[PDB]
Amino acid sequence: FDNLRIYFGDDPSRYNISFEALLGIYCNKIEWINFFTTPIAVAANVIRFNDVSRMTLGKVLFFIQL
Amino acid sequence: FEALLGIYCNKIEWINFFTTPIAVAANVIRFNDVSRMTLGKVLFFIQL
Amino acid sequence: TVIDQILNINALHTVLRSLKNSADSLERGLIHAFMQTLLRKSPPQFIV
Repeated sequence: FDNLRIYFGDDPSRYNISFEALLGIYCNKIEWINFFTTPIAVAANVIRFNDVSRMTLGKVLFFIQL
Repeated sequence: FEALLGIYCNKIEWINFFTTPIAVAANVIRFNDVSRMTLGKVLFFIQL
Repeated sequence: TVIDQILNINALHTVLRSLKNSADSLERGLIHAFMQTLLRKSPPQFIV
C-alpha cells in the first residue's frame, strides 16, 4: 500500500520508524444559527439593499385605508 | 489519534572473525559436542 | 488495518535486529575470550 507506506521507507536496513505513544484532540464544527431558520425572524421583514450609507431613507410613510 | 514517532537505526558494524588478524594466531574448527567434551588433550612423543 | 500492521512489522524487525546484534556479540565474545586466553598464556619478555 505504497501511498500508506511512508513508514519504514525504501531501505531494508538503517531506516524504520515506529511510535512509542499517541495522542488525540479534535476540534468541532460549532453550532448552527441561521436568521431565517431561527423563530425570531417572523417578527422581521428583511429587505436586501445595496448601500444604506449612500442614500438616506426617512419619511417611509404608510397610506392606510380605514 | 496522532502518534509521537520515533526512529530506529540498524547499522551495527559486522566483524567477521577471519577478517581480523587475530585469526592468524587462531585456528577455529566447529565441533558440535564440545559442550559434552569433558577434557580434550593432545599427546606429544619427544625423543632426544 | 491502521496501527496494528506497523506494530506487527516493527515487532518482526525488533526480533530480527536483536538476533543480529546477539550474533555480533557472540563474535566479539570469541575475540575477547581468545585474547583473554593469550594473556593468560603469555609470560613477559624479560622472563622469556
